[PDB]
Formats: sequence, structure tokens, C-alpha cells
Amino acid sequence: SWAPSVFVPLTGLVLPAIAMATLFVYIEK
Amino acid sequence: AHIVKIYDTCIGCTQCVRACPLDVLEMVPWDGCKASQMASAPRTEDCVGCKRCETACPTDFLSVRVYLGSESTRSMGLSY
Amino acid sequence: SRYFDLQDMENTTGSWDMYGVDEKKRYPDNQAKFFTQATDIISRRESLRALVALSGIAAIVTYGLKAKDADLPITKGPQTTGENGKGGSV
Amino acid sequence: GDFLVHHAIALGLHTTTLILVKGALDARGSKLMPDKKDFGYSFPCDGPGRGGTCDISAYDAFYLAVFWMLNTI
Amino acid sequence: KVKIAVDRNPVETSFEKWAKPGHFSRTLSKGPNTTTWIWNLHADAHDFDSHTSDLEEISRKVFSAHFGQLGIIFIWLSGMYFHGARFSNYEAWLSDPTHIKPSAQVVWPIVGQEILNGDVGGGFQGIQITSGFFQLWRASGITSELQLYTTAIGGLVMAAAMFFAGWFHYHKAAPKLEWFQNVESMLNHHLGGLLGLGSLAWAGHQIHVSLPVNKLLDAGVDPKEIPLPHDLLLNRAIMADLYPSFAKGIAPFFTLNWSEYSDFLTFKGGLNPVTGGLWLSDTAHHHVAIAVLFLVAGHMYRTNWGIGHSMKEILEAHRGPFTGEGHVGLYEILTTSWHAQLAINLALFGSLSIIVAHHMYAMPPYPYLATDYGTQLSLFTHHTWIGGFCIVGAGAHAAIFMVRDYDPTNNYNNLLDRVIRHRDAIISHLNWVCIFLGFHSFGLYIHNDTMSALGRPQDMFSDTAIQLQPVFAQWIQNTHFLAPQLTAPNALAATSLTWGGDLVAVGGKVAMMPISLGTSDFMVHHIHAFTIHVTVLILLKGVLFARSSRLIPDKANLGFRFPCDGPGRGGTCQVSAWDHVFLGLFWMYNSLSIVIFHFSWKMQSDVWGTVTASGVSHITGGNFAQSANTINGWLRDFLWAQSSQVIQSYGSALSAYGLIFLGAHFVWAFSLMFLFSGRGYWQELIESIVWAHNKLKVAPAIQPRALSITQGRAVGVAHYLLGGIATTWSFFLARIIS
Amino acid sequence: AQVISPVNGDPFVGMLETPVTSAPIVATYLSNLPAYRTGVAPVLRGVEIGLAHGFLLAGPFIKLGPLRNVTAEIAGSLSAAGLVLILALCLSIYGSAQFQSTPSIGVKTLSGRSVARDPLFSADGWSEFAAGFLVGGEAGVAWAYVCTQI
Amino acid sequence: TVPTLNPDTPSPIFGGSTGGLLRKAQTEEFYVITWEAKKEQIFEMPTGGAAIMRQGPNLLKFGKKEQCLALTTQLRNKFKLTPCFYRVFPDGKVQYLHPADGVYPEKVNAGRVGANQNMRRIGQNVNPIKVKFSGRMMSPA
Amino acid sequence: GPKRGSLVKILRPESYWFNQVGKVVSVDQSGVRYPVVVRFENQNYAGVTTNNYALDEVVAA
Amino acid sequence: MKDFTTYLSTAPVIATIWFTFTAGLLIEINRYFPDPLVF
Ligand SMILES: CC1=C(C/C=C(\C)CCC[C@H](C)CCC[C@H](C)CCCC(C)C)C(=O)c2ccccc2C1=O
Ligand code: SF4
Ligand code: SF4
Repeated sequence: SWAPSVFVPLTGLVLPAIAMATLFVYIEK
Repeated sequence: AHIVKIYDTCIGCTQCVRACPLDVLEMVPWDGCKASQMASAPRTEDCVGCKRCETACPTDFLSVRVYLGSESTRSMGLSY
Repeated sequence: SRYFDLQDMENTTGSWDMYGVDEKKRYPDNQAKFFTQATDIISRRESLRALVALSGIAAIVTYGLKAKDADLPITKGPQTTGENGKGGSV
Repeated sequence: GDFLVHHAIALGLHTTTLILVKGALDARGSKLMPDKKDFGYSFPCDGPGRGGTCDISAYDAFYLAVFWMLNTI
Repeated sequence: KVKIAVDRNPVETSFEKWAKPGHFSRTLSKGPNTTTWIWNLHADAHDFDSHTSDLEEISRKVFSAHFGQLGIIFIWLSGMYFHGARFSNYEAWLSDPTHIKPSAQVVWPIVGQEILNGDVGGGFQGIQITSGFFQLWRASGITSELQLYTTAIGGLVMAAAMFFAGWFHYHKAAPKLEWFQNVESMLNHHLGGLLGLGSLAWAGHQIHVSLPVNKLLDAGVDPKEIPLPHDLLLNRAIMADLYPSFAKGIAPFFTLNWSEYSDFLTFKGGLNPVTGGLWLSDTAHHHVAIAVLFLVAGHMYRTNWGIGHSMKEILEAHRGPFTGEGHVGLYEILTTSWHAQLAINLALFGSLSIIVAHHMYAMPPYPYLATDYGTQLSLFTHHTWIGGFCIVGAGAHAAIFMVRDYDPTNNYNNLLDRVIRHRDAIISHLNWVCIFLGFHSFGLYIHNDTMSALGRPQDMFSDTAIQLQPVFAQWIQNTHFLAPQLTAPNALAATSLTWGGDLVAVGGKVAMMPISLGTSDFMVHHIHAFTIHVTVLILLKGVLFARSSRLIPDKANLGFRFPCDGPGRGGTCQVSAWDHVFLGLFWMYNSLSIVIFHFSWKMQSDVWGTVTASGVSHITGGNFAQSANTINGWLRDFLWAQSSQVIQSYGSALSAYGLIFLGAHFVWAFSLMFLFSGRGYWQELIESIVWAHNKLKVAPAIQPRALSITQGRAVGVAHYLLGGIATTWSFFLARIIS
Repeated sequence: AQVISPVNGDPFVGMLETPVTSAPIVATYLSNLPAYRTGVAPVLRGVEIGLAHGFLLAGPFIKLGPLRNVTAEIAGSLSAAGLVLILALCLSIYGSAQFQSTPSIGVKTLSGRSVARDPLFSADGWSEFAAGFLVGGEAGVAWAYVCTQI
Repeated sequence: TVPTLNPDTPSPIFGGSTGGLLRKAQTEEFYVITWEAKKEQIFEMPTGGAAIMRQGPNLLKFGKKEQCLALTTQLRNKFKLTPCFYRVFPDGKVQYLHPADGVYPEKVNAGRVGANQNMRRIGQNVNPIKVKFSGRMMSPA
Repeated sequence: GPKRGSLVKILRPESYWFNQVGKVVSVDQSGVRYPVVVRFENQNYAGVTTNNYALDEVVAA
Repeated sequence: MKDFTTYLSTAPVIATIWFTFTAGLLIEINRYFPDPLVF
């Protein structure tokens, strides 16, 4: 419960959140 | 835009110019054929690539060819 | 009665602002000052990708890590003894 | 029961290879389209004229071949 | 001056054109070079508009074509009667309805097919029918086979007469354009003669034949012992004895003492408790009223005397602010285009056949109908289908009008113009509403599946956990059962038990009972409404932009039926109106398929079953309300569980349904080859095969060609529908019969 | 007299001026809203729009949620504060791509005279909106659970 | 011979449709068509709708050149008339298009040299190994 | 060129009638490249029964 | 009747007058010789 409480929601949201953000800017600009 | 070429097997029956929806082709004088005329593609930036021109050609094999190439706002039929 | 003018290059195509009235501020003297000063430091666009992203992760990593039955049924965990499998397993 | 199913699988093999081989050998040229090699491996068609030319490219041949892969295995 | 106008002997009647296939078009008449010829000549066989520009010749063709159709249909009706007379159990069935299965087909003894002759009762071995003829026959008062024979021979004569009629009205005396355009007269005569005198004379049959014979049968007296229906006419002593008001003859009719006819002309409603069908007396009075209504209605329009309305006048009158000129120009259109009329008529027929299914679902009008579950499921599914198809057809032809007949210069119309000018808003809004509906219907089922999988039943959309009650529907049901007391006093019971109470049962089976409506029903209806809206999206988009769009402005010149306009403009696959009809057929199939599944599960779970000690055991034990809320529930509780009887139908009378079960999957899957592929591959394949032929000097003169793109699509959709429908067909019938 | 007519005279522009679209009213209400105002600086618009959605998102996550059957409004509170901060990413990232050089709007009014162009569409424009959507959203969320809870 | 002047003339009668102009006409290139209709007779709007033509000079507004050459071929075939048509840009410039050299492209006019005209049979093209290591295609040799 | 109505094999590989037979309609006596106008019994895909060929793309057999 | 016979000698008519023949033949032979898995 120590590790997977942190790494699951970061891989679930925070990796795709900034990936969809920084890849969007790569496409359009 | 799309590439459109006319080869020397053209008879100059003019069907491919008369068929086009976007006026890409025209007829020019020549010395090769019984009709004394050949087809030409000076306006390919307006070419959409719908291939009516090809469908209209009587020669065997076709003496117009449309090679679908790099696509621009006009070639993609956009009104928006 | 002619909509065809090269000199009038904006009226032609129909780029008319449909409901874009050019009226004065109906917004109050005291209140417009409350919410200019309050929303002027967060204004800049570069600061949002630094604040909203990192402080937003600090919002997930706070209310995300904070682990009992009280709020969700997984950090609760298994509260009964293991069930028997199909191939006589634990 | 073993007998029938192996011949079903043989059907699987030979037909998928029919699509793939046909697609490979007619990648360059055919009677419908002698200049296919000028266009390359994937193209939508060559228009509606002279009958219609949907799924003419070797690309599309492989595409069709995948369905038999799937069915056979 | 509406009058009889005819051309004398316009076409000679020798076989000179039989022997010339494709005579009808200058193109095909030249003969075949390629195999494509063969297809084309069948494709355009009935397409008269492309043959000729003359509206006269087309008009002559169309109904003679209709006389031919009617001939065929008579011959079909002849068929059923004869078999019902010759190869059936009906007399056995006219003596113990409860314990005989209706059968009117026998197999010949060869090739093991003998097993199909199943144990159907009355000492007869055969195929159990689900057409519902046996009940028609009881309703019509038919008692013996001889009668069925005589009806059959009459239908054959009528077939001959219709065929004669069709040759005649093309080859000897073909009516003039003027003729066909007498719309007011046509409408009046069809309303008053056909419908009016039809239901009037029928009501004659019902009052003189149906009602008496039915009471004696329901009394229980042996049918052989029952008096013959002509002796009911000449001996009214038997009619007086059965209903007293006959003693006074037709006197109460003329004297307006109609209340004395309350013996056989009732308004009771509900079901006949001894038979599980509507009162014949209610039906007799129904048809009597309806006849009068239609008869007076058929005297609306102006003909050969001043009196009467003119269609064009009423149309030109009806205009307002938002629409501009309104209905103006429509008469002229609808008197010069068969397509437009076809479009209208198909929409409303189709709608009619579906309402017929429901109203036959809720109010079983025939004896021992309700309790023959096979018949009831068959009839409702059937009629729901044909409606389905007809509605899509309406869309198809609407578009065909839109491309071929529309000409603003010659035949202007503004309603149409205004519709055309804002089509974008209509289609965009339909798009929106459809995504809405899709999410808030399917999404609910996916949500349920997820919550159910994640162990959270209290969070589901269901009567137990989530409540989505059909409050309106429940209100209307409330109003319907209380109506006989307040708003319809003279009516004894309710129209239907699925609104009221009073569970009526026959032979230990449930005829009808109150239908409970919960969350599951909320779900499926909104799925329907979604499906209908999508189908409408496709078809309306098809018809409105048939002529032009932003991509292809000159689509109108290209035709109704055509594949594409190349890979240009990014690619223009399936631009034509035909392609819209194409895709419309799939969504229609989808929609209709959930309806009949809805029907079948609904009926077996919440309605049908056996009746025990003061209680009811339903066929599937009321699982619906709890199971139909998840996709998994359909997958398992409906599909998987119910397919049981079809999957083990082998070695029985029902084995043909297992064979057809597999065969229909085959043909469905077989369609996918055509749907997923394109003729480019096929033509090259054909090049290699042709090589092989030529190598052995066995090449055909008719040059072998792959199907057109359009034909590929048509074959695809056709096999897709046939496969799907036939599979559901084998499913239900084996299921419900066993 | 026709209720429906061509767009400001021009009949060859993709639209139809119905009494739904153009009228004595509707042209006065839509201009009263924050976004459509032309003369105001780009700070105060975003707050008036941003705040509002903080209350439209607030009601929802209380009564339908997993802890609806219990922390029910604490649960619904910061979840409305979230679609705010993501919109801020969406609107800051929307802005990151578009504006490289100068604005682009229908410059004139219905009267047709060349009015000054709005800062609604510019490099320094959508920034103060994206800021307005944040400070409005986050604060505006707090007042649907200082009034329903505290 | 001279290409057409670009004056202000009144467009023909039309209640208006949704098929017409959009954002593309404002920030990209829209299109203008010119002709002298003799009488007032109705025509099919290529972007949907019924519309009455007026006598004398008539101009229309479209955002794609197909919408011109669908109409022009509908004006040229049906009514037997002869329209000119050209582009527009959003800074106020024009591009004269059709007929480019007064003569329509189907019948021959001197002073229109041949472009993209390959002078061999198509099967006399080289194989696409002989056009790698470049940015070239298979036909231009 | 070939004599009118003579049976001629096509030798242009990109033709629909390649290695197939046709009849000569008329060989144009001019400076044209494809003078030999041939007509065939069987059409191609493009609904055409006739084409033009050069003197090295025919062989009378 | 030169014309009527040409129609009777049309493809779809011949096919049907041929198939009812080679169908009957196979139904017929399955009657008097029922249920074959040899010969
Ligand atoms: C297989 C296939 C073909 C080729 C298939 C063909 C041509 C079907 C027609 C074959 C039948 C068997 C020909 C009919 C022959 C006559 C009935 C005469 C036969 C003689 C006796 C045995 C009766 C296509 O043409 C096609 C087109 C577009 C998309 C997909 C496909 C596709 O999948
Ligand atoms: S069609 Fe083929 S032949 Fe007729 S002109 Fe265009 S090119 Fe020359
Ligand atoms: S249909 Fe076949 S040909 Fe016409 S476009 Fe789509 S793919 Fe290319």
C-alpha cells in the first residue's frame, strides 16, 4: 500500500496528463 | 498538390478536359496525332484527384495519369 | 444593392460580429478592483504550466496518499479469511 | 473428426497464401493496371472508371490476407 | 370533367421481345460483351423512368405491374387455403384447440426428411405452422375443409382475373395520363368503396356467419353438428334464438331503435374468457362504425359536380410567416412523380404494419390466438420487420425523387426550398441528439456492467438500487384502466389486460395479464429511440443532400445509384443516396432486432407461462427486470440460455431449425467477404483464372467481370440481412415451439 | 412581411437570421455576458466565466457519487475544483499552440465601421482568461461547500 | 486579349442557405463568378437551394472552385450562357482564373505551352529502384 | 503499314489486348506516331473496342 | 413460335428445365436405392 498508492495514480493520470499536453504542442505549433 | 501527367498516346479527343470539375487540363497544338492537338496539365495546384479525367480517357492504356501526392487545402476539397 | 466590393474586403464574405455590442463596464467600482488585484499574479501563461501542473500533482499526491475504510473500499483491504480455489490451493 | 479439421486448416493455409502470393506477384502490374509499381504499396484505388478499382493495391491484398490469417488460426 | 380515357391497342402481344433480353434499354439491347450485362438487365428491370421519358408509358407499366403483383398474391392466398383444406389438422383442431398443435404442411417420405413430420396431434404427422391461419378460419366461421377448398379455387380464379386484367390494361385498353391524374376521384373511391364497402360487407359476414357459429363452438357443440352458415340466413329462427333482436328484423335499424341491437353489437372489451380473443361482437360493431366513417369520408373531394374540395386549393391556401409560400406547388409534384407518392406511401404503410404488430400483440383479435405463443411471436416479429423494410424504402425513393424529379424551374416548391436552405442545422442537430441518446442509453448498460463487475450492485441502474421509473407510461396505464369508469362509461372492461387487471387465461396458459414497467423497460425504450434516430439520421441525410453537398456540388448529375467520385478530395467513398440507404438498412436491422428480442424476453419472463394453485409460473421466472440491465444479462439469460432448444434440436421435428440456425450464420458471415473487400482484388484474381481458361481453350465470349462496387454492396447487405433475420427466425420458432 | 431574412442584407453568407438568432432581445443578453464584451481588458472576463462553472460542477459530485450513501460534500467539493485546473491545462495548452503573431477576428460591428480588434484572441489574451478560469474556478468552487456544508 | 475587370454588380434573388460561406472566406481564399443573364430564370444552388437569376450582370460568392465549375457547367449546358470567374484574397487582391486565355480549355487556343507532358508510353517508365536516393517520383524522367 | 482488315497481333505490353488479335481499320499515311487504328471483337474495362498503335506494335499473323 | 422457343431456350429457362431433371434423377435414385454410403 506504500508504493502502489503513489505510482498507480501518477502512471494513470500524471504520465498521460503531461504526455497529451507536451505531444499536443509538438503536433500543432 | 496532386500530380497529373499527359503521355504521348493522347488522341486529343478532349474528353478529359471536358470532364474535369476544377479545370486543371487544357488542349494545346501538337504535331504527333491525327487530331493535331494534345492534352496538358498547367493547373495541378487546383487538382483534387477525383479521377474523372482518367475515367474519361479512351486510349489504351490511359494517356492521362493522376498520381495522388502531397495534399493541400484545395486538393482536399475543403470549403471551411 | 451590391455585396461585391474589393475595397470593402470585410463586409463582402460576411465576417459580421453577430451580438458583439461595444457597451461600457456595468461591473462595479469596488468589486472590479477586488478581482483585478486578486487575479493579476496568476495572470501569466508560463506560471500556469508551473503552478497548475506541479501544485495539481501536489493536490492528487495529498488527497491520494492520505489509507483506511473511512473514505474508500480498497485501502480497507480484505476483512475475511481466504476462499478455497479449484485445484485445492490456498 | 481429426480428418475434417486438418483439411479445414489446409483450406486456411492455401487461401491465405493465395491472397498473399497474388498480392505479391501483381504488386508490379496487371491488365487492369499495368503501371501499379509507379504508385507503390498502399493506395486507395485508381478511381471508379473502367469498372472500379477498390482494394487494388498490394497493401489491400495483405489487409484481406489478415482476415484469413485470423480465421485459419 | 373526370372521365374514362383510354388508348386502344398500344402494344402488340407476340413473343418478339421475350426472345430479346434487355429490349427495354438501347444500351442493353446491343447484347453482352462482359458478364456485367447479365447483372445490369436484372438490376434495371423495373426501373421504367430510365427506360422512357414518357409519363404515359410509365403509368401504364406501373399498375399492370400491380395487377401482376395482385395475381401473384391471390395465388399465394389460394395456396394457404388449399393446404389448409388438403394437408392439415384443422378439423382435429376445430375440436380441441388447447391440445392440438396447428399444422398445414406434410413432408414426403424420402432422404430422412420424414423426421420433420412431428407429433402435432389429432392423429396427423407434420410441420407445426405459426402463420395463424387456423384462428383466422375460426374467426371467419369456417367449420369444414370443403369450405377451404372452395375458397382456394376462388382465389385461383381471382388470380387468373388479375393476370387477365394486367395484360388487358396494357395491351388492349391502356388508360390515358389524364386518367391516372384523377386523384380526387381515386381517393374518394378508395376510401369509400375499398375500405368502406369492404369493412361494411365484411361486417355483414361477421354478423351473419362469424358471430353465430362462434357462439355455438364456444358453447362446445361438435362442429359437424353445428348448422351450416347459409341455413343461418334462411332460418333466422336460429339467429333469433341466439340473439333476440333479430325477431324485429331490420325495423330497429330504420326506426333508429339501434339500442335493441345491443345483443350482437357490443362495447364490452377485454377478452372472451372461453377463448382468449377479443369479442367478435365488439369487432362487428367496430367494422360497422368504421364502414360508416370511411363511407362519409370518401365524399370529400370534388369530381364531376361543383361540390367537393380541390386538393390544389387546400394546398395553396395553407401558408404562413416562417415558411413563406408553404404547400404551394406540391399538388403538381404529387400528380407527376410516382417516386414522391411511393416515398409517402411506404413511410405510412410501414408505420402501419408496426402499429398492427403492437395492436395485435396487446389485443388478440382471433380465437385461441393469445395462447398460441408460437403464432403470436411469429406474427409480431414478422409484421415488425416488413414495416422496418418499407420505412427504409420510403427513404430510398424519397431520395430518388429528390435526384430525378426535382426541377425548381418547372415545378417550384418553397417548403422544399426552405428545407434545402437549412439542411445543415437539421443534420447537425440530429447528429447531436443521436450522440446524446447513444451515450445516455448504451452508456447506462456499460455503466451497469462495470459496476456489476466491480462488486457494486447498490450503484447500478435497477429497481433494487438505482430507480429510473417510467412515470409517464405508468400514468397513461393508470388512466387506461380507470377509463371504463370515468371517460368511457359504456365500455365494460379495459381495451387490454396489459393496462387493466383481470388476468384472463385459457387451457391453463396465460392469455394476457398486466405488464409491469420498471427500470429495465426504461432502458430498452431509450435504446430503441436511439436506434430510430440514427436510422433517420442516415436516411434523411441521404435524401436531403442527394443532389449536392460541400464535397460534391454536382452530385445530382452523377445519379441516385453510383459508387463514388474517386479518391480525390481526400477520398469520396459512399457519397451517393443509395449508399445512405445501404447503411440505413444495417441500422434498421439493428433497431428492429433489439425490439423483437425485447419482445421475446419480455413475454417469456413477465407475461407468459402456466397458471397453478391461484398463482402463476412464468416461462423464464421474471428475470427480465433484474437481468436485462446489463449486456452480460442479455448475453447469458437471453441468448445463451434460450438458444438451448435450437442447439439441441437435432434428431427431432425441429432439426430443420438447427440446420437453418447454422445456415443463416454461414450466409451472414458470407456477406462479410463482399462488404469488407473491393473488386480490384477480384478482377485480378479473375485475370489469372481467365488465363487458365484460355490455356485450355475454354474461355467464355461473355468476358468474365467482377461485380460492380454497388453490386458488391447490394449482395453484401442482402446476405447480411438474410443471414441475420433467418438466424433469429430459426431461433425464436424452435425456442417457442419447444 | 417575412419573419426570416438574409444575414445583415447579404443572402450569400452561410447562415439564416431567424427570430432565434437576431432580434431586439438576444443581441442585448449575449453582449451582457462576460466573453462577448469588446472594450474591457482581458483579466475580468475569465473570472466571471471561470467562477460560474465552479458552481455548475459543484452540485453534481455530492449526491450521485460513491460516498452519496454516507464525506459526501467534501467528496463533491475538490472534484469540482479539479475540472477547473484541467480546463486551465486545456486552456493554457489551447493557448500554447494558436497565437504566434497578432490577433484575428471579424474587425467591424453590425453597423460595419472598423472598430478596434478584441484581446479575446492574442498572445497576452488567453493567458489572463486561463488565469481567470483558475482563480474564478478554485475560489468559485469553495462557495458551493461554504453554503451547502459550512 | 484582356482579362475581366472586377466591378460591383447585384447578386440574383435568394432567401439565403446554410451551405454558403464560413471562416475560410474571412482568413483564406473565397471565389467570385460573373455572367450576363438575359432573362430572370431559376437555377440550382450548388450549395443547396432554389434561387432566381436577374437580368444584366450577376455575381455569386463561393468558397471552393468546384462550386463555380458545377454551376458554370449548369449555366453553360442548360441556359447556353457564358460565365467568367476568378478568386479573391482577404487583403483585397484578386486572381483571374477562367477562362484563363479567354478560350475555354476544351477547344484549342494558341499561347498555352504544354505542362506535365511525358513524351513516351507509360510502360517506358523506369523501375522505382532507379528513383531512390532523391526526392523524385516514377513519371518525371 | 499493314493492309486494311488484316488480322494483327498486338506487341505493346501495357495494352488490354496484348498478345491478342485485332483487325486494321485504316493506317494513316502521315507523320503521326500511332497510325495503325485497330478494332477488336471484345471490349476492355473502359468500354472501348478500338485503339491506335505504332508500326513496331503490330505483327500481321 | 420461332420466337417463343428461343425464349424457352434462354439461359434461366434451360437451367431450370435442366435442374428439375438432374434433381428428380437424384431424388428418384435415392427412393428405389435408399441411403447409400457405397455405390
Ligand atoms: C468474391 C467477390 C467477387 C467475385 C464474385 C463473383 C463474380 C460472384 C458471382 C459468381 C457466381 C457463381 C456467377 C454466376 C454464374 C451463373 C449463375 C451460371 C453458373 C452455371 C450453372 C452452375 C448454374 C466480386 O465480384 C466482389 C465485388 C466487390 C466486392 C467484393 C467482391 C467479392 O468478394
Ligand atoms: S482524354 Fe486521353 S485522349 Fe482525350 S484528350 Fe484527355 S488525354 Fe488526350
Ligand atoms: S470506391 Fe473504390 S474507387 Fe471509388 S473511391 Fe472508394 S475506393 Fe476509390
